[PDB]
Amino acid sequence: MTMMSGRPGRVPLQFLPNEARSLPPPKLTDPRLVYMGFLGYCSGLIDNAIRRRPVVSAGLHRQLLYVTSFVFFGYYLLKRQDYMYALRDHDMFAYVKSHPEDFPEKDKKTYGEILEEFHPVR
Amino acid sequence: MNPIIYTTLIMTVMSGTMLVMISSHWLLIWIGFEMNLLAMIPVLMKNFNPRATEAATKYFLTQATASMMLMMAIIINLLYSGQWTITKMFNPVAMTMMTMALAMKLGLSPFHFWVPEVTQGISLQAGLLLLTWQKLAPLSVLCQISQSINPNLMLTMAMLSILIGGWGGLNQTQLRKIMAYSSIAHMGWMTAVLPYNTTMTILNLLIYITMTLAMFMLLIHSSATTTLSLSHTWNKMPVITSLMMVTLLSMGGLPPLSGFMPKWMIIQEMTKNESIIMPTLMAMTALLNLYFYMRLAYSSSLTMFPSTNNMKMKWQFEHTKQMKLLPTMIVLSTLVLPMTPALSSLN
Amino acid sequence: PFFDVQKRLGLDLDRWMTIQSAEQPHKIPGRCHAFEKEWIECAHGIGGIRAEK
Amino acid sequence: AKTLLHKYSDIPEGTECHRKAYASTSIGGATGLIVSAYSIALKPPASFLEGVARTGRYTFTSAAIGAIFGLTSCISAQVREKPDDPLNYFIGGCAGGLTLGARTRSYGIGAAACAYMGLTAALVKMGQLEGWQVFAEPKV
Amino acid sequence: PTIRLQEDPDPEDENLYEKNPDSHGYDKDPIVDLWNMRVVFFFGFSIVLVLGSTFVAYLPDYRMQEWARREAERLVKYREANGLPLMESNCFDPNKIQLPEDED
Amino acid sequence: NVLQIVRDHWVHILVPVGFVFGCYLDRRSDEKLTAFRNKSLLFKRELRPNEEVTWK
Amino acid sequence: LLDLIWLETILPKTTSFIQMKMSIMVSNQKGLIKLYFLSFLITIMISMTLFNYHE
Amino acid sequence: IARTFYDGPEKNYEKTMAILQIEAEKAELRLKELEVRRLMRARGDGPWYQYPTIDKALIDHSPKTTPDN
Amino acid sequence: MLKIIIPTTMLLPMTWMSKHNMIWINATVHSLLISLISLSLLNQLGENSLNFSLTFFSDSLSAPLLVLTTWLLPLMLMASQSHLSKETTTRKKLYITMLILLQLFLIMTFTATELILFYILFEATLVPTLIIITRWGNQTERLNAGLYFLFYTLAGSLPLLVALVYIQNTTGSLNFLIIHYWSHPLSNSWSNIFMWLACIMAFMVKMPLYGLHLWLPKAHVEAPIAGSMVLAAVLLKLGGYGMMRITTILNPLTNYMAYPFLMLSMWGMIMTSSICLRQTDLKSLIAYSSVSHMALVIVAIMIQTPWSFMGATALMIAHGLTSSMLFCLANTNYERVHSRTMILARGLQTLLPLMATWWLVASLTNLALPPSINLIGELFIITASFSWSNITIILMGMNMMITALYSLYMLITTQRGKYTHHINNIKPSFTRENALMALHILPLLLLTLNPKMILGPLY
Ligand SMILES: CCCCCCCCCCCCCCCCCC(=O)OC[C@H](COP(=O)([O-])OCC(O)COP(=O)([O-])OC[C@@H](COC(=O)CCCCCCCCCCCCCCCCC)OC(=O)CCCCCCCCCCCCCCCCC)OC(=O)CCCCCCCCCCCCCCCCC
Ligand SMILES: CCCCCCCCCCCCCCCCCC(=O)OC[C@H](COP(=O)([O-])OCC(O)COP(=O)([O-])OC[C@@H](COC(=O)CCCCCCCCCCCCCCCCC)OC(=O)CCCCCCCCCCCCCCCCC)OC(=O)CCCCCCCCCCCCCCCCC
Ligand SMILES: CCCCCCCCCCCCCCCCC[C@@H](O)O[C@H](CO[C@H](O)CCCCCCCCCCCCCCC)COP(=O)(O)OCC[N+](C)(C)C
Ligand SMILES: CCCCCCCCCCCCCCCCC[C@@H](O)O[C@H](CO[C@H](O)CCCCCCCCCCCCCCC)COP(=O)(O)OCC[N+](C)(C)C
Ligand SMILES: CCCCCCCCCCCCCCCCC[C@@H](O)O[C@H](CO[C@H](O)CCCCCCCCCCCCCCC)COP(=O)(O)OCC[N+](C)(C)C
Ligand SMILES: CCCCCCCCCCCCCCCCC[C@@H](O)O[C@H](CO[C@H](O)CCCCCCCCCCCCCCC)COP(=O)(O)OCC[N+](C)(C)C
Ligand SMILES: CCCCCCCC/C=C\CCCCCCCC(=O)O[C@H](COC(=O)CCCCCCC/C=C/CCCCCCCC)COP(=O)(O)OCCN
Repeated sequence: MTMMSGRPGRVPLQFLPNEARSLPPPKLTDPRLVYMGFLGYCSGLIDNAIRRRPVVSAGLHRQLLYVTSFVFFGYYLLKRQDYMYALRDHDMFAYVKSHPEDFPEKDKKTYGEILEEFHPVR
Repeated sequence: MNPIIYTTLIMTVMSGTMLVMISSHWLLIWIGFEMNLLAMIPVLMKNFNPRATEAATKYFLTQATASMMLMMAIIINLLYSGQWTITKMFNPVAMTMMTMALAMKLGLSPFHFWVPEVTQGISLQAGLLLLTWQKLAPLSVLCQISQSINPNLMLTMAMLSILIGGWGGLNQTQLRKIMAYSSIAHMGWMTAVLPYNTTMTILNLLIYITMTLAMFMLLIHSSATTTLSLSHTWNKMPVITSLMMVTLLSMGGLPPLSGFMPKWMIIQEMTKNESIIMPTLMAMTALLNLYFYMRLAYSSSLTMFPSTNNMKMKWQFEHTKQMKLLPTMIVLSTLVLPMTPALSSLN
Repeated sequence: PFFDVQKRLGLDLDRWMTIQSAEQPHKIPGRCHAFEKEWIECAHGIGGIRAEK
Repeated sequence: AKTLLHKYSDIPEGTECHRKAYASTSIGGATGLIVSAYSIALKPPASFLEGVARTGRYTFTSAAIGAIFGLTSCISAQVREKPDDPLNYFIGGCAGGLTLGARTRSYGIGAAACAYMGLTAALVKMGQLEGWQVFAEPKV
Repeated sequence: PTIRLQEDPDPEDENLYEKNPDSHGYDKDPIVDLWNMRVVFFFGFSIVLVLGSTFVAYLPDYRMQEWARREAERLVKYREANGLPLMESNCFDPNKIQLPEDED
Repeated sequence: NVLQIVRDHWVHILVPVGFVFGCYLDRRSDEKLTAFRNKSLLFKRELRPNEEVTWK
Repeated sequence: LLDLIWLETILPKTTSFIQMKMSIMVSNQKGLIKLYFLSFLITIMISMTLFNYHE
Repeated sequence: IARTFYDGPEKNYEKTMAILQIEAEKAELRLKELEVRRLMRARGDGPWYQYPTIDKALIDHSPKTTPDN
Repeated sequence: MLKIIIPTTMLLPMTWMSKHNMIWINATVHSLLISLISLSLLNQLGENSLNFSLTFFSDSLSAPLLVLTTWLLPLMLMASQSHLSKETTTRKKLYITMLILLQLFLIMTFTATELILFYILFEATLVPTLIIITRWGNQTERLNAGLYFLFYTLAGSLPLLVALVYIQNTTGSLNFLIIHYWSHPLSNSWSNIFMWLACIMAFMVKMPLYGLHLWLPKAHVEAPIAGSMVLAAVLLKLGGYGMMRITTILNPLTNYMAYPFLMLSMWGMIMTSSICLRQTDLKSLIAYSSVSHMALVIVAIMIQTPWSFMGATALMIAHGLTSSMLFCLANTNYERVHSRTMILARGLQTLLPLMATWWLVASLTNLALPPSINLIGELFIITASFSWSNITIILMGMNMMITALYSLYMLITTQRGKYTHHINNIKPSFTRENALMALHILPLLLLTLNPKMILGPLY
């Protein structure tokens, strides 16, 4: 029920191991970052609407801070997420390699020699 | 209550929870639960009245019983292995006792009776605390000892929680009891996936806490605790009722809203472990929660109920106090489904 | 759920009291000190699943 | 216990219908006793003997349902020479539903219980045949 | 009061033709109404209907029906020019198939 | 003359601009799926004396 | 007979009636801790017997 | 119309080939990952599903006031 | 697919930043422009679908549905702006926003490459529709209608979610291309039977299948005019499209799992057509007619032949246009006399002649007069069903008769006879209403000239 908590050589509260730096960072126009910025913009607009201020005009410094905070946090969130998926794939490939008797390569047939069952539609 | 005393008590509640979360020794986890309860009883009675006294009394009795049971489980575990570290329980009987103690602390069915009464008896701020922060400690403990727990007892209590949350919520007109039954059903969802993937438990808990914080803050902003009192908010603050309508649909679990993500993730994980049947029941039963959310949205935002003459005076006054995190909470409660793969950062 | 602040900071807030084979006052041993020392050293670092078998 | 479920399922399907009926009656009686315990706890019966009467009513209804179900399903399986067939469990469950309806003396309850109990029992039989798991183990 | 509530009376609906005898039924403002009529008629009947129907009528033969007809013509010419069957009941070459060897 | 009529009719650029931006993003999406460009057994071809790619 | 009555009766009206009955059964508690606690005892006994004897 | 608004069939053809390769690789990767998770949870020999044991660094290996530990 | 999608999204802030008196003009103009751009998806390769990217693709099944959606949006705007005149600026913008979000969800659902994305968008369409019905619905009964529309739909779609995630766990993918190329037969087992049911029942309840159809008269009658238009024209077709996609992984089980659904659809065809003969409400009659038509589509999809799939596509498109036109025609009279009862206003041909012409043409396409595409679809389905079994002609023949009967009954009751003496507030037809009818009708007639466009992938 806890697959990656017990992995060896894992620092308790890093959020970003040093090994993560071997991975390409997300581009600054990453559509997920753009969506995080859009979330910040919606937060700014709802903020204006709740306090009965003009919705698109009232606080531009405030809306800018909303957008910037969301983009800033989202960048690091994306880094950590991509790093965790890289760990998953690394471990899966290493395990398949070290246990070849569990992942055998069997000879595959062309469809000319596989007998498939035919079911007429009528 | 002096403001400094209130701050000290909130800090003691939070520090008891953090003690439960950072400890490696069963005795320190028990001490964390004790400290949390000690500081939490006064926060329930902050606004003194007989109902708050009764709620704090029922809460204390339930939680202290759970505490005794928890300690007994720890001692039996020590008896069958000279161990104090919280890893995997050694004795099956100790594990049953521990599971039931933590279920009583969480309010899972059949131990669910206390949650609606205590929530109704206290203010909206104390209800917010009780239904968000008071879940972290037992859930973290359950996440640590997850391999040891028996699936049959856990899943029984989880399915009961979902069913009973739906059925009990169907009958309510008080908003605090609606929120409490909602919480019971949500806890059932969180604990159903626990023996399979604790990351799904954590994700469900985070999304539930976000939606519950948003709902409670919207209920405080429009100072309503009944259905008919919330039926007036349209004639003073229409934006609030529209935002509450959308938050209600997200709680229901309807796509493309965020509330749907936890349900979607949990069902998928379960199917991987060859468990088609439990999930089909869980979703078809969450339909009940969706029904009474929809009823509240009908009375509050989609139609207009009659109003009173004295509302005209309220039209002239702005809210004295504004919640800083309410806008962010609404956005995270509704518009976060496209960010689902970010759950990998939780493991 | 379990934030290991002790391991990150190297503190030992409660690890001194978790096992019977760990540094008692005046070197008084536990009744089952050798058996526990052996079981701990046998299962160290192999994980919970392998250690039980 | 689920030892009761095994004493039910250790008997083959279309064989020894009296023993299977006994086992199903035991299961039904246990269920009715638990139901009456919770009912007495959450809604007090105002006197000792009225609690005894409510217990007897609930337990007898449940044991009668179990007896009729097990008897009908085992007998239908052995007469039709058709084990491994959900129709026997459907017939048994519908008979048990009719028993519950005759007990509460309600035609609507009778018909509804016939239908839903029969469908549930047929589904349980299909799950036994195909290997469906209710409380699945954590495989992955 | 023998009443239940303070309520506005249900108003009668207003005829757009009363203040604007040629009102097109789009808006109360006669200018906005006229321009709504004009934009609807131009962008629906002139742009989408006529030009769109023309565009769809002259869509290139990407479905390859002319190509298929010419291909069938080549095949028929070659096949009955050589005395070969027009079509074979086997879609795929039987020499590229390896049936299971024994059938009993 | 054009100040306030721009200020009241500038909304008529949003949808055409979105159309142009969508065409651009479709081209960028095409630029990611070139692993088999001029590599299929049916359409593989010899490049002309001056062309660089068989499709863009 | 079919649209307005029986197709209504079987699927949606039955669902409403059943859920309404179960909601009334579940939510109508008298608020007495004696009764709630008594049930907790019943629950504890059941788990340690039909769940704790099974491993 | 074909010159102004569309392309040749080879572009769509080979884009489809690329799409199909990506999707089929993702499918086989998903199946392989499920199998790897099953094995790592059943055997405990993999990096995944590592449940904590007691740190051997806590043991005190000093004379213990009696010779037999 | 991005070129169609972004402008649709753009429509959102364009309407939120428009002047109070220009919202309808702006939305209508740019909706029509979007419809024109979409028109370019009808160019289809032949052998295979156009795959724009990993996420989106268009088919010959898909292209007709998208064009109908985009074309329906401006018509809904024309139909709405009359009864929404008294509304505040913010609420009018909210209504238009609901319609735009609905269009956006619909376009994405039809073009999503994989089933989980299709499921999410197919379910997301529920929220704007429910809000439209329950907030702008005229009657008290709208709240009940909303609940019926929601719950019937979710009770079908949640088992589909479970089935889909299970299928991706066992197969490794839900991408439709991989699903098609790696298809393997479904064995005959209880597990596979319930997988079939969980894959089929959501689309069955969307169609709707007879007996699970009770939500539709409620929801279609209690909705505002644009809600009814989109519910009949497009939202019913989600079930047909999804079924046509999903039945590729269900063979050969469909051979006998289809029997009860075929029986229900044929007999309920007869049943709903007969119901239309004794109906006192005029919207109720159009709703049940939609049910009868979709029963025919269900039969066509269940028998799984190329001719039946072609007929199903043609009938879906033709029904979408005709049913929307009939709802708009009924709404004009309702706007006049503020009642839905069919015998209240009579002899309207004497007072409104051009609207009577629109009524006649809509009634003629509803009964599938040759060579309209309604008859093309119906005839193709009837031929495929005849091949399936020669006895289907009796049921098919009976249905054709009852449809002619109630169509001409509606026409005769509302347009002919003498006018009710008391009603004196029947004003001349507005240019808006006549243009709305023409914009429904001209496209249908134009489609007869080029039948292959609406035929589908099998063609
Ligand atoms: C490590 C964890 C383990 C933890 C657990 C371990 C526990 C061990 C300790 C036990 C030793 C005793 C210690 C002292 C406890 C303090 C008692 C107390 O203070 O009472 C206060 C309490 C209230 O005090 P009060 O307010 O002053 O008095 C008001 C009147 O009492 C009421 O006023 P009224 O007259 O107006 O009300 C009517 C009357 C009405 O009372 C009734 O209606 C009861 C009549 C039902 C009769 C049952 C039918 C008989 C047949 C069943 C047999 C089953 C097998 C048969 C098989 C098939 C048969 C052919 O009373 C009630 O309604 C109250 C309900 C109380 C019923 C007893 C509670 C037990 C659970 C509920 C089950 C109900 C029976 C269903 C059957 C369940 C299975 C047996 O007193 C009582 O209610 C009863 C007296 C208590 C004496 C007996 C208590 C011992 C039972 C403890 C648990 C048993 C063992 C558990 C499992 C064992 C396996 C390991
Ligand atoms: C999707 C497209 C459309 C589909 C949807 C639409 C269709 C679906 C639903 C439509 C209606 C079906 C609902 C079933 C009826 C519900 C009963 C009810 O509501 O009770 C509440 C209602 C409330 O009553 P209450 O408040 O408790 O007490 C006051 C009573 O009113 C006071 O009552 P009372 O004192 O005046 O008399 C009551 C008493 C006596 O009742 C009377 O007084 C008059 C006698 C009535 C009985 C009629 C028997 C003689 C005629 C039967 C002909 C053979 C059957 C057809 C076979 C054709 C062969 C080719 O009743 C009995 O004890 C009857 C005893 C047993 C006879 C009926 C049971 C046999 C079941 C049939 C098995 C068929 C298997 C399949 C065959 C395969 C070949 C196709 O109870 C009644 O009043 C109804 C009593 C009559 C019920 C029996 C009639 C049922 C007819 C067949 C039902 C089976 C269809 C469902 C199939 C699924 C099964 C798994
Ligand atoms: C509704 C959306 C949910 C919102 C959630 C709140 C977001 C704001 C919270 C503030 C962010 C700061 C938190 C972390 C900062 C540094 C701390 C870091 O070191 O923590 C690490 C861990 O990192 C954090 O866990 C990651 C937090 C990221 C949460 C967001 C994911 C939401 C899922 C998808 C929804 C998309 C959300 C969009 C963002 C607004 C420690 O790792 P470890 O001690 O070994 O693990 C402890 C738990 N174990 C052992 C049981 C595994
Ligand atoms: C009121 C006064 C009435 C009296 C006046 C009457 C005036 C005369 C009216 C009768 C005109 C008859 C015209 C007959 C058709 C002639 C042209 C026809 O053949 O074009 C067809 C083509 O018609 C178009 O395909 C129609 C396409 C559909 C138009 C759609 C409009 C835009 C969409 C609007 C929304 C749609 C929503 C639903 C979408 C599914 C078929 O062409 P085809 O035989 O091949 O051409 C061969 C040579 N080509 C191919 C090179 C051209
Ligand atoms: C010659 C006269 C008789 C025959 C008439 C022929 C009818 C044809 C005219 C109909 C217009 C066709 C509808 C437009 C659909 C096409 C949309 C899209 O596919 O086109 C894009 C191209 O953009 C085009 O410009 C389409 C824009 C059309 C917009 C129509 C707006 C018309 C509104 C009229 C307003 C007039 C003034 C208003 C006064 C108030 C393609 O993107 P692209 O990335 O290239 O793709 C790569 C292909 N390459 C390689 C060939 C380049
Ligand atoms: C109102 C509109 C609602 C929507 C309509 C829903 C329609 C659902 C109906 C499903 C169609 C058929 C389901 C399964 C196909 C065959 C069913 C069964 O009766 O056939 C025999 C099955 O034998 C028996 O009949 C067993 C089933 C009997 C138990 C089921 C209870 C049926 C009672 C009717 C209840 C109504 C259900 C719908 C609720 C609304 C075949 O014999 P056998 O070859 O051995 O089994 C084939 C399966 N194998 C291969 C795995 C062995
Ligand atoms: C608005 C009304 C709509 C109502 C729709 C209800 C019917 C939906 C279809 C059935 C729903 C549940 C199907 C389960 C989802 C499919 C998952 C699957 O295929 O897994 C099966 C599992 O199959 C099941 O477990 C299904 C059993 C049924 C459990 C829930 C019963 C609910 C009622 C069933 C009958 C109703 C269905 C038709 C009703 C239509 C609506 C009237 C096989 O997997 P394994 O467990 O690994 O087996 C092989 C390895 N040993």
